[PDB]
Amino acid sequence: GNPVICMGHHAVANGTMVKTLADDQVEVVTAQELVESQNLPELCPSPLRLVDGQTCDIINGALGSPGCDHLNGAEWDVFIERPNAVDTCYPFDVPEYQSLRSILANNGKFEFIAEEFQWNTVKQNGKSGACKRANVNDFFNRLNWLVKSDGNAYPLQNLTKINNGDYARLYIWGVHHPSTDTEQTNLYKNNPGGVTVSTKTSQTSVVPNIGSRPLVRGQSSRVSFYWTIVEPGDLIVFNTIGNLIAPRGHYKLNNQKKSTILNTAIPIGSCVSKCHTDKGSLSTTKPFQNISRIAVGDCPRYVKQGSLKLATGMRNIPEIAGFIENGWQGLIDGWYGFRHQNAEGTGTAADLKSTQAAIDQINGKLNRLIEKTNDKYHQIEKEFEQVEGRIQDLEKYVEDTKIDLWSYNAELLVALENQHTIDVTDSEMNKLFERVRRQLRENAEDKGNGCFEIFHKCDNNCIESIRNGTYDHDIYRDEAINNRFQ
Amino acid sequence: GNPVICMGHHAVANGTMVKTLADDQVEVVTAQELVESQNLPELCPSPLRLVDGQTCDIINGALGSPGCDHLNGAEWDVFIERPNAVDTCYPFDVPEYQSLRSILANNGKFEFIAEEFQWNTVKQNGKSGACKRANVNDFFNRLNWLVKSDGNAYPLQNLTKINNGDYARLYIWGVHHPSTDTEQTNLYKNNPGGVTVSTKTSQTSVVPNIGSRPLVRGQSSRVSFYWTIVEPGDLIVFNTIGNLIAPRGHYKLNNQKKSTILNTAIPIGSCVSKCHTDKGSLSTTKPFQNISRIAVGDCPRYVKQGSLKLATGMRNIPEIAGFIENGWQGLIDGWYGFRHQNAEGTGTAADLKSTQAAIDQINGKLNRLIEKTNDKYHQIEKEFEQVEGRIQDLEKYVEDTKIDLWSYNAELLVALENQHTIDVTDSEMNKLFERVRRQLRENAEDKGNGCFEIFHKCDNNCIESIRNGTYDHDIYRDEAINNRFQ
Amino acid sequence: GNPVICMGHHAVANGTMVKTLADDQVEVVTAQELVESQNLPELCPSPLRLVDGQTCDIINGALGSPGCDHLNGAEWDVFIERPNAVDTCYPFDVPEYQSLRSILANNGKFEFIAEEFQWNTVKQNGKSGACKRANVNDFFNRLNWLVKSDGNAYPLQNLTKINNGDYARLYIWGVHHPSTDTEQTNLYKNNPGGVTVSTKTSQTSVVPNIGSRPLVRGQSSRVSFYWTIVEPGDLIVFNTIGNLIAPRGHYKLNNQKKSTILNTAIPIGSCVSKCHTDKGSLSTTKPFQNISRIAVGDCPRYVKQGSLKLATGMRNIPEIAGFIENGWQGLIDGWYGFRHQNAEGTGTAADLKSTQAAIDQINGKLNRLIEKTNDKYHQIEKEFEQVEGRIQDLEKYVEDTKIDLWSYNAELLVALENQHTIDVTDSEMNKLFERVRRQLRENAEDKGNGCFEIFHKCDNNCIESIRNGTYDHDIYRDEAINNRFQ
Ligand SMILES: *[C@@H]1O[C@H](CO)[C@@H](O)[C@H](O)[C@H]1NC(C)=O
Ligand SMILES: *[C@@H]1O[C@H](CO)[C@@H](O)[C@H](O)[C@H]1NC(C)=O
Ligand SMILES: *[C@@H]1O[C@H](CO)[C@@H](O)[C@H](O)[C@H]1NC(C)=O
Ligand SMILES: *[C@@H]1O[C@H](CO)[C@@H](O)[C@H](O)[C@H]1NC(C)=O
Ligand SMILES: *[C@@H]1O[C@H](CO)[C@@H](O)[C@H](O)[C@H]1NC(C)=O
Ligand SMILES: *[C@@H]1O[C@H](CO)[C@@H](O)[C@H](O)[C@H]1NC(C)=O
Repeated sequence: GNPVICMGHHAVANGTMVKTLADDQVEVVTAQELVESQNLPELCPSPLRLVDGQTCDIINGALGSPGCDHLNGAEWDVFIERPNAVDTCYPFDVPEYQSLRSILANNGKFEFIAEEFQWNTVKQNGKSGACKRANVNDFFNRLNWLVKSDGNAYPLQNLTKINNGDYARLYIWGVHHPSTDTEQTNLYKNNPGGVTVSTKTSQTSVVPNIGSRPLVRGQSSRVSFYWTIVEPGDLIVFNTIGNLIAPRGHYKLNNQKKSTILNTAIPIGSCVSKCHTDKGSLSTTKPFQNISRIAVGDCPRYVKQGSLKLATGMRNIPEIAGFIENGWQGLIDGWYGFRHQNAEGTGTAADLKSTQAAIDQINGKLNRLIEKTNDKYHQIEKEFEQVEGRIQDLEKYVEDTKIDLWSYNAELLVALENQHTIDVTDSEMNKLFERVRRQLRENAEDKGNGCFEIFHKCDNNCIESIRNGTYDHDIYRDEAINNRFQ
Repeated sequence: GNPVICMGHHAVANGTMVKTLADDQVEVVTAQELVESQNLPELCPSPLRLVDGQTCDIINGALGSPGCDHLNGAEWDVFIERPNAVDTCYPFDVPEYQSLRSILANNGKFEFIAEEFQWNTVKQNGKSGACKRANVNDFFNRLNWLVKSDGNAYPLQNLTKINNGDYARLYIWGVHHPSTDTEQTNLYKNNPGGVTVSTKTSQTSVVPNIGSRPLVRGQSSRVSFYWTIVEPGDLIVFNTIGNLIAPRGHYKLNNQKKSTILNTAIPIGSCVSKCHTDKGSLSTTKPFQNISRIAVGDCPRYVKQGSLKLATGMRNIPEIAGFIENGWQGLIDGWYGFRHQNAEGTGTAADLKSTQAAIDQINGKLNRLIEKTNDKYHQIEKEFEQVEGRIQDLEKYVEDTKIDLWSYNAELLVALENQHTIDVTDSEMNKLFERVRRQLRENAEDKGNGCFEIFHKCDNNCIESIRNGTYDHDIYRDEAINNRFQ
Repeated sequence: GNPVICMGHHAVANGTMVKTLADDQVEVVTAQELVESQNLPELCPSPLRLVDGQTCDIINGALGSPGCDHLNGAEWDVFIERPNAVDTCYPFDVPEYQSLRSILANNGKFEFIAEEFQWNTVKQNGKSGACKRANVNDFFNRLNWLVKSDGNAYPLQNLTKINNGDYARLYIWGVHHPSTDTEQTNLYKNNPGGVTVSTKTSQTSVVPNIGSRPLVRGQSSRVSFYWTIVEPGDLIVFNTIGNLIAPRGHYKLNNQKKSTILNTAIPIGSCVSKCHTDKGSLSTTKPFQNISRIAVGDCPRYVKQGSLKLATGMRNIPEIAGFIENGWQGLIDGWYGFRHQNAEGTGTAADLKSTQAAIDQINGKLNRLIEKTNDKYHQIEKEFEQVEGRIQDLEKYVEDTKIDLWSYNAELLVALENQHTIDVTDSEMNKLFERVRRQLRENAEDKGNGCFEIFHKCDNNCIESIRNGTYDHDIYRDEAINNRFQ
């Protein structure tokens, strides 16, 4: 009625507050941050293929403006478009600009196929002071500025290109908008001009608009650019009586389009990462991130929270007594264990089976919190210089809606996991106590503080018999029953 | 101190692995597949109304092209549009094609109301070899091709129709685009022609475009189709000085539009199902499916996972002794039960109350997990032939976002439910053991293996008294206390 | 061997049914409603700034139609647009109506900056009987109707305005569409007219459409309105040969645009609320609401459910006897407690620390069950007069998708929380019973009904001694041991 065996668990000086369904804050021994809030100050050039547009945005790249030559033949997973990109060529606009930019970016290559267009009588290769290369008048190198002949002729043009190849063709073409009637006739004889470009099942017809626009690189006139996709088995017809800015060929479209574009001033570095934001690449295994909604590649999901801590250990209670409202700061080789008091003295030993059982159920969630990949490339635009109305409203609402739902998911997930982690570790403690209870049977009594009073002589070999489960109560039953009740 | 009663639970040789918050794989006695991964090879024409466009897509159906007669008067919940649909009439285009298609599909019927249009002087009922009907030159039968009089006159047209009914009217009309100036005047005298169609609050004006398009069904010319909706209390005015393809009347719009369209080659069968995918109908009560994101009617939610298994039973531990050990493959008449060994021999019996408690908390899930039915009809397009740019990017991103969120919900739901199912069945096992402990009082001791050693003689009818809760402990107390401590 | 101490919990005659993972309906002692299903019959003008359009919708307010002067200088968080608003001025349309309406509403102010436009030779300030102001012919007061000179001339207009300020400018301008060729030349001499408005990087060109349209306020002619945003450092050029409806200046755009518009007939009251629906303001702290998907401000999230009940107490079991059989309606000053029977009689007192522990885990739940915000202003349109096709389909699908996901989140959240609530309160009952058992040691036996049979003389400050944890077991031990076993 003297030796005592106590059951307990580890503890630390002070651990980490986490969140459960019950408490807003519970202290636990260990925990892990689930939100990545650090980013690299650069973009990683591998394993994804990045192409730097440099001074050239992707639209000026497709057109072949001065300064964009480095993009001829380029192929990318991610086109890196620079906010300080500048226009170097004839002033132009693109109706549905954003859609052409999307298509070009998503296609993922600039593979241009020259074609001979046998324009009739008109002069070709018109060039401009608004589009110099090294101070020589020039023009977009994928386009061909047609003007009237020396004999003051611009006949109806009528050229067909048939696609019997195995890829869809992208043709980019334009309409010139002069500033005066005199400019219109000086360039194209006819007034008005006009352009119709058609396939079997679609058509674009454009009438030029004559008028003064703001001066840009000395020019008040403009080009408007259009595009036409021609599928295998289809064909394209160019018709004009003036003002056509003609293609010199077509771009090849990939059947599968899986690339995208990222607009950012962040330099390309030397690191390795498959996740890129507009702030730079992330190098992380965390499931969430609060760095930017703009994220391309294999990325954590964007959430609003700055921090979410996942418990990776039991409730922490610091400070002859077992578990019951003390933890053992001295237990450092296990999660649970035995502390005893007999004739030879005292000792503390870790229990492996319960310790492993807790770890398995808690490092059970550490394999599946980290497995779904979220590998995403072409998405939607998510920031905007100026308001546009209905479509931008929807783009913004869709993204806001998505972020709020994932933020909620993240919040709920961690609270649920932590509640489960606490319940599991509390349960494993109780299971250890109950295991010992069953071993002792009638040879001991519950002291109420997580300890058993053992009513018989129990030396260190006997204590160990309890700890390793070889203790036979029958050996000590007579001795114990007699000491208990008399 | 000799008879024994043991508390246990059933088990089987081959269990099923499921997922919880803890383990990737916990074996349980029974489980249920929550993802439908099988489909029917056909579409079921009951209980929803399916209309098969056959060779006629819905736009050609509305126009009245040859081969679309079967659609006259049709009404549908789902219009089945065929990928092998073919054009059978004059080559045409529709600005905002996708939106007219959506409106026609969503409306759910072709109820055409003919109207007398008193066109002045111009000839009516133009026909074409490009649109033959039973080997005779003809035209879209909802449209009226107006051309100049024999006297070479096409006067300014000016007709009004007032909507004094109680439904909104859909008028479909077109503009013919000639290939040459000669054609333009041959047909319409004037050059240019022109069309304006207006109501009180809206207007559409179209100028014909003249030029060479690719030859289709013998024609380089084209018709462009437009539409105008006329609400009750409004009215429509048609003016033209040439090139008008006039309506013969209007379609009735339903006030409530709740139908849709499914593009698929899958045959319509003879089966019964309210859930249709582009791969065929589903016949299922599962809450999720991985067959296709394109799903109309009363359908499981589309998810990325191929399988999600819901535990419908307790942990499975194969291989007298109690539950601490293992389960009892011999217990086939309940979930929990008693196994005993006395002077008369052994035996195994089920406990109904514990079994039924567990089942109530599990099949309960099984009813509120196939929850409410996700009845959806007109949604958005989810497959595309070729990239379009901004709007298509958003449609794809919206769907991808939705699918990832539901896939996440499905994953978490099954793990949460499975964790609860295991917790409940574990709990019910313990409550049975604790029930029996309180019956036995001081007349028995815990053997540690889920069994009680009963310290008095206990025959098959004393055992039954324990199993059905009539055992009075005071009857045996003295004999038991005696055998225990002396 | 006959005093008894019982452990129990409270109960009530009438409780509330809630839903868990396990049960379709568990009755609990207390619960709360999480779905707000009541609204105020008015809009609260505090603390958000509401501006009532009254008879003017926001487009007519921007144009400066008669009756809209009250909106000059207005600033709003939410513009309240009335469905019975009426047109008071020249019949007009706006090609991208919804996008101008969005930009105006989102910008959040009408701050017009007048500019002098030195139009050349043309007459200014055209007025109309269709736009009377105080019963004299007038016009939109932000616009300037230019017509030909008395010399019968309309020379090319070519005016430039430079944005050298620090805010973006919104210019609203129009194009007049006459009804006959005679009207065209009567008003503008030239036929056709024409308008081009451009900046450095954008342009809009419009050809007027001539033709008969339904008479609206005596007019068959129309105006189409367009807009042009001019960033600081940019400039705008107006160029026309007739039919231009000229701006009188520009609206100031905020850099940060965070306001919105709510279309509703609901009157503005005198209450206080930061949540507004089209049905009226809400005054609630619930997390969810089923009143309307249209909700602006700091609002509960819209869900499909009419009711979701969150358990705020333990299970209700209504009706010597401990917690096993049932709870105690008589216990009205705590959640858990002791009931005894002595020599000196019977008695009930509540246990503090058990009651508190349960409340901390449950009150804890709902101060951050309703937590964050849902602070949303400019969103998307969610109700539509008539079908439009592709964009409207996507808007509706996006909102439907959102609502289903939040409705699922709410359902799961309440089921999970309620399960945890019931588990916690069951747990604390058991912890209480085990606390006492650990005190009594060998001086009592578990009667099986949540009570202990104490095997010794125990007076009322022996009973009290147990309740405040002072009870020393070895004081009575051998008295007890003796009546237990002999
Ligand atoms: C030129 O146009 C005519 C129709 O007027 C067409 O038949 C012919 O194929 C066209 N030629 C080319 C080279 O496109
Ligand atoms: C992301 O979280 C960190 C804290 O982890 C915070 O300092 C930072 O401001 C956050 N980023 C935001 C709010 O954009
Ligand atoms: C024809 O036009 C005149 C004026 O242009 C108009 O008064 C009349 O209502 C029009 N008739 C119809 C049937 O629209
Ligand atoms: C759907 O799931 C099954 C497994 O149940 C899988 O075999 C099939 O390929 C899946 N369908 C897909 C991935 O399209
Ligand atoms: C008018 O047009 C001329 C050229 O046509 C241009 O140089 C001038 O800047 C324009 N003036 C204004 C005020 O826009
Ligand atoms: C909202 O819920 C209440 C019940 O709480 C119900 O009576 C009301 O009809 C609901 N509103 C709807 C369905 O629009």
